[PDB]
Amino acid sequence: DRVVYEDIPGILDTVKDLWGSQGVWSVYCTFLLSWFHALITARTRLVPHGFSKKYYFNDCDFQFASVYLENVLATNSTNNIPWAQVRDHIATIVYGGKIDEEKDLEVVAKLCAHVFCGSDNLQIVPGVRIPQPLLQQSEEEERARLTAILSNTIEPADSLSSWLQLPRESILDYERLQAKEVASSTEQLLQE
Amino acid sequence: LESKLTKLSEIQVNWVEVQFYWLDLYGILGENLDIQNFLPLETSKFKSLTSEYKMITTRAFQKLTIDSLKMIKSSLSTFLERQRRQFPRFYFLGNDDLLKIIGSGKHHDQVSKFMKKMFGSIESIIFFEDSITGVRSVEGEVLNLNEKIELKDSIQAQEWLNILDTEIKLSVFTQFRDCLGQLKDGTDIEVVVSKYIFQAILLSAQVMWTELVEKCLQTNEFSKYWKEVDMKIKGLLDKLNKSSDNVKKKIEALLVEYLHFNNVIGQLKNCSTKEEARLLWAKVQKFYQKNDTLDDLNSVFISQSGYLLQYKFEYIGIPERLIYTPLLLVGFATLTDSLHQKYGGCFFGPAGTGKTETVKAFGQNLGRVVVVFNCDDSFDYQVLSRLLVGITQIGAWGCFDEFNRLDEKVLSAVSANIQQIQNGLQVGKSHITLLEEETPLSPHTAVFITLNPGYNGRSELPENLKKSFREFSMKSPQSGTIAEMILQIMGFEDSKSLASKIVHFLELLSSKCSSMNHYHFGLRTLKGVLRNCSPLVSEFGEGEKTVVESLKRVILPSLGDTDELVFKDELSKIFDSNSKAIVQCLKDAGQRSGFSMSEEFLKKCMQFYYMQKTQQALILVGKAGCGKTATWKTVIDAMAIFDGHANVVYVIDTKVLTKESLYGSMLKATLEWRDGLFTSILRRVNDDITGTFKNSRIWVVFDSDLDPEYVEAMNSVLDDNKILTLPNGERLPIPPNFRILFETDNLDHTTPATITRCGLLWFSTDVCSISSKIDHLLNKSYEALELDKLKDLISDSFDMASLTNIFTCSNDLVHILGVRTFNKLETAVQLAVHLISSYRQWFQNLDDKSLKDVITLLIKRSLLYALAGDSTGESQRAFIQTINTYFDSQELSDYSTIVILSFSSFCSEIPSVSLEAHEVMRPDIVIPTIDTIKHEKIFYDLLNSKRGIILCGPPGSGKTMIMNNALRNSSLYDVVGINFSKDTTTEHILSALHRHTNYVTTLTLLPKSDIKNLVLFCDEINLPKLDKYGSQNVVLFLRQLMEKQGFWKTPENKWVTIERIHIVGACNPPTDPGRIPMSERFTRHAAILYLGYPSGKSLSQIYEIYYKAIFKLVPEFRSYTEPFARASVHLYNECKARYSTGLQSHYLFSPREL
Amino acid sequence: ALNWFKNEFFVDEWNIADVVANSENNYFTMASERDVDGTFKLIELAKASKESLKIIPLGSIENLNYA
Ligand SMILES: Nc1ncnc2c1ncn2[C@@H]1O[C@H](COP(=O)(O)OP(=O)(O)OP(=O)(O)O)[C@@H](O)[C@H]1O
Ligand SMILES: Nc1ncnc2c1ncn2[C@@H]1O[C@H](COP(=O)(O)OP(=O)(O)O)[C@@H](O)[C@H]1O
Ligand SMILES: Nc1ncnc2c1ncn2[C@@H]1O[C@H](COP(=O)(O)OP(=O)(O)O)[C@@H](O)[C@H]1O
Ligand SMILES: [Mg+2]
Repeated sequence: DRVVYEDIPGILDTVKDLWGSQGVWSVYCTFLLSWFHALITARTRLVPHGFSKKYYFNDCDFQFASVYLENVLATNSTNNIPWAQVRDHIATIVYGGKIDEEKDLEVVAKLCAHVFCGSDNLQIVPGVRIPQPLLQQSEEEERARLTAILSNTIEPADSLSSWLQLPRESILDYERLQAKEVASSTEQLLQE
Repeated sequence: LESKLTKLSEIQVNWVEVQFYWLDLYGILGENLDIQNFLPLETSKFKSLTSEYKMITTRAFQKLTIDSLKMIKSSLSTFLERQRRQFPRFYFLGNDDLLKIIGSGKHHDQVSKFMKKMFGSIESIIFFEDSITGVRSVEGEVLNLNEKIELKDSIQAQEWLNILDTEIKLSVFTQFRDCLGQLKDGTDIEVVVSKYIFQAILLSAQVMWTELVEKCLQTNEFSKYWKEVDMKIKGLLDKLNKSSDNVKKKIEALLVEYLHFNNVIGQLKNCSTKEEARLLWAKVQKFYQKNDTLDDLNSVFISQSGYLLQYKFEYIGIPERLIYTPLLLVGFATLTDSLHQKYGGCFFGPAGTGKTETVKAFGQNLGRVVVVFNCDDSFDYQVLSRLLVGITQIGAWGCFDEFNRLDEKVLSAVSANIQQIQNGLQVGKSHITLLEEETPLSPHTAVFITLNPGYNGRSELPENLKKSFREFSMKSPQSGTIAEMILQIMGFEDSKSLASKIVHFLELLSSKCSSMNHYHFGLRTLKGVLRNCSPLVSEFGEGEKTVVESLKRVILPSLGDTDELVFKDELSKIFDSNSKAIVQCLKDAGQRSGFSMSEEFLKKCMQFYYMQKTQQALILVGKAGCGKTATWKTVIDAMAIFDGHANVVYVIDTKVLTKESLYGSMLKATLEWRDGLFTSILRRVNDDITGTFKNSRIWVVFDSDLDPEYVEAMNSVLDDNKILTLPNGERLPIPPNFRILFETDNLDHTTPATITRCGLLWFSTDVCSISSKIDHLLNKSYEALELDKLKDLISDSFDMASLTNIFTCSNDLVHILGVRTFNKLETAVQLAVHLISSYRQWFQNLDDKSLKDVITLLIKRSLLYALAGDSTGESQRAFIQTINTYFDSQELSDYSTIVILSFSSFCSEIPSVSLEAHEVMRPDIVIPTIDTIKHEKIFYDLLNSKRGIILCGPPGSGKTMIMNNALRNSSLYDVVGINFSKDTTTEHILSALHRHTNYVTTLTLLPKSDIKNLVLFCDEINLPKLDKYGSQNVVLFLRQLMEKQGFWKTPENKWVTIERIHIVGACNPPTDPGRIPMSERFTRHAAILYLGYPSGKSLSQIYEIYYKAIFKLVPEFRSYTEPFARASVHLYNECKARYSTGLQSHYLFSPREL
Repeated sequence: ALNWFKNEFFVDEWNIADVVANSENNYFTMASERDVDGTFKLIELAKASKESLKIIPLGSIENLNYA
């Protein structure tokens, strides 16, 4: 029996898979990291515009970033979480290690700055908003709250441009080329 | 007497080897008690061998033994493996070294020789009255142990080695604790430098720095501590000038560390808020210390970005500390990130960026020596797994440099082993199972790889292996910081502006030069510039003249023609601005060697000498026959004259020998290492039994093309590692007097990983003039032999005014197998000198005018057959006309000759041929025509001149015919016939000579006969095929035979000498299908003769002679011989014209058909 | 528009766990592009199925005999 393994194309599908594969701040940071991993892996598919090359981010990078997040939350018991330290380490050491260019380091740093800003109200995508944890919730309650936030999200048809914060010209070019290739292949497949 | 001396020397060498082997056997089994009971059959075999050796020794005092000992070495493999298991650091030693160290039951001085192999930073052990006082580092630092180790007579190597290993760690910790306590007392570090070892001072200073910086970070003040660190740096800089060499190295390394401290404090001071300062302090490496641990060696831990690592307290010595750049700190951070989860650290990027050095510096900061391996194609799964089980038992940090060089199958296969090591470290497994044997796993071990992707001939790591390594990009280093800090440490008053000028100059030189592939101006050339500027301060001073001279001496020789002008213009724009003894020695060496010291040759010799003065590996690149070998030989001769140190040279051709013959090859049937050639030379130099190589310079010249597959196995040899890492685990150091030369003609296929490691000398034009080359060749030919009167005649006749125009006219001719006229002079000079020496017998009975005319005729003939010997008949006629017009002198025509001294022609030299009927089928029959006798005579004249002959022409032209016809009428030469194919090796040539030659040790490959020489006739020399890098094994082997007169024997790595064997080659035009162009470095040594097709009239005459011979059988039809032959010749011509190769590939016609 | 056909007609999709569970074959083949490896999915599936994987990379005679 033959199975071809490849990364999930959708962004929300990737977030759902990374969330379902798993104090309350650890749950919050894991949710943010799953969102960041999904966004960066979706951005990697746009070769000339999303990055300057073809980079591959896998589960090892997510594991290392999650271990670093748990280590930061464990060693800082004062609840003054160093979001700048997390941003710099994730964009430079964990996810930015393989990044050979400079503009791609800049865009990884910008993605980390948008996701790991550590604000009370975080608009990670134009539709969904992730409120920060309170001081009396439980781990199971936090997991239920975050999966309820994730479930209500509806992915728009322009998620490759609206969610990744990119101009629509290159997105339209890439989608048009892919649609043309698939439609031509199935047209010459259907004629005989 | 010479043969007797050689036999005595060989017997002495064999006896020394047998005595060493028996001493090792007596040490391991013949003397120690309670060691004979492990293997009783091997015990009895060793007893029998010892009895035989004792009987032989008694017979000598009043071969087969070595064979029996070598047979029982395979029985000792399990014993040696168990001995390596007992002390895990024995995995870095060879089997012979293991025998030497086990057999030293009471000597206890052979272990101090292998300290450097086992430990990496300890060169000897200080003994005192059968006890150990301390160890001595490679740099010369002395570490005194806490307590003297008491040694007995029954004690063996492993237990006292283990307690010495623990005592080294305890002594390092004790010195660190004392230094840290004394620094806590409040004293300055300048008095503490002269007391303890460098590692203790470094660790104590780091702990104090991080404690004080955290104290200053509790508040928001940094100016006072920054000023204090600045005064400390100034104090160390003042103390640098008034200290010994060891204290100089110690103060320099402390200066590196204190400059890093000052940089970090200054960066923390400029932070606007507290959060930026906290993030910056979390990013940099911090050296804390536990205050509650009852274990001493685990009391110091290292923190960076939250993760914690343990200091090992292993002896480091005084290494060349690296300048702390931001890229270095980010690399340390990602290495700590990878090692927190027991993963493998990984660095990728272009060559010369600081990857292996970064891994080594991380190990040094973590207090352990990183054992670096240079991966290669020969590293199979078993060899790599053996290295892994070597480094897991030790606990050492193994760095696998050039991890791309491994085969893809090996990379896939060792993935399970690497994952097993990582999982065992993560889960705390005591024993891991590798290679079907359960081995202990030390918790201190780690694996690092530094691959260099994007180059030709390198594999790609599979993703199931890449997921076990945390890779980091090292594309762009910070050369400005490195240059500024190094210049500041060396004592230059202006460091910032000077370093900025150096980096700007290197950038502008990289941007404003021609796009040649060997122009790399990265970090390695900056390091070379600084390492050259360091000695120059004695005669130039710490300023700008020193760096200008260093830049010239490092960069100028590797530049082209216009790039030198660009270099001069840029050096004038940016920077503002005796050697009599060496030049006199060079001129004396050239006079004794016969060369002419022009401006170009002297400039190249000066460049070579000045670049080798600080660089250990060199590359000499230029056109074929431009003067590379002459350059380095003359410089080495001048070196021996000027310094008094004797020079030994080993000229090795890289591509002639396979890699298994060059470096070595483990025998899979018995897991025994077999030394190659370069490895054997290096081991002989390192061992130094006779004391000869103690004060001599050793040169190893690789006189072949730079194959990446062959040279990148010496990557660790070329760079600062200076270690030859063998597959079996042996780490052969490179002595400072051991230098490597690379002689090549092009750098098309070599990688930047090789060009950057070696100083490069570029030969833009030939180093000799045309007339100077002619004069040197004449002098060599005279020395190879009245004599004073004849010498003036040939030299005066070689008038350069006509000769230069003759060469210019010869440049316009069409030459098959294109060779420059600068390279064809050897044939002309040697042929003319041979002809003069041959006709010297009848030169005493003729006048001066006759002598001048005969000499002029012979020189004109030699010039014709050298310059235009590889051209068609019409071209040869045009050239003989123009050499007649460009020289009163005797006229040479197309058939002019000298008979026994009178001038005649070939028309009177034709002998009458009346073939019998039955003599047609004899293959040795040749019908003499004008062209046949002319080619035969010139071939015999060239072959008597001790020169190689390459016969070129279409198939069926008569090259083999002229060969056999010239060599049949002589009793001085035998002919051997070798037909080369698409797949021909050196072994076929050696097999064709096994029944025709003798190996005599006077080694020498003399011919089997005693009076007749041997002629190696190689047919179809174009046919042997190129490899994937464009080189022919057989062609370079024949070039080695022609030029160096010998070859290296593969199995016993010994040099033979070819004495009475000549080489004649036969080849087709390169434009023919299936033929490839040979290298000009081979064709330079062989005289070329073009043998064309016979004319139609000549073919008709030859075959009407054949038809008359046939029709002698049928006498009534003797009047039809001419029509039959003309019909056959017309038929052959029409078949050749009509059916061409364009129709079918096998439509080849020749006179062989007729 | 491309995914509209999948979202309209076919109301089921199969992941690796569904293929492994809903197949009678005891032999499976996994393919992927270069620099993408999916052995972690198989390890996770084996952990979820309470079985044990024996990871044997191929390429050497020792690994072939072990396999
Ligand atoms: N200064 C000189 N004076 C006289 N002869 C010289 C001088 N320099 C070089 N030659 C001659 O140049 C010839 C070719 O030079 P050389 O032997 O150094 O070649 P090479 O660089 O080793 O080339 P190849 O790649 O063919 O081996 C030699 O026969 C040597 O005699
Ligand atoms: N602070 C530093 N960081 C990196 N490299 C340095 C530093 N200081 C000097 N160097 C020089 O840079 C060179 C780097 O070589 P390296 O990159 O280790 O070779 P490879 O590419 O084979 O690993 C070394 O020769 C070293 O002398
Ligand atoms: N006197 C002669 N002059 C010129 N060619 C001859 C003479 N006698 C024979 N030949 C022809 O020359 C051919 C020799 O070719 P050969 O040397 O074997 O080819 P190759 O040069 O490829 O080895 C013979 O087949 C013969 O027909
Ligand atoms: Mg390296």
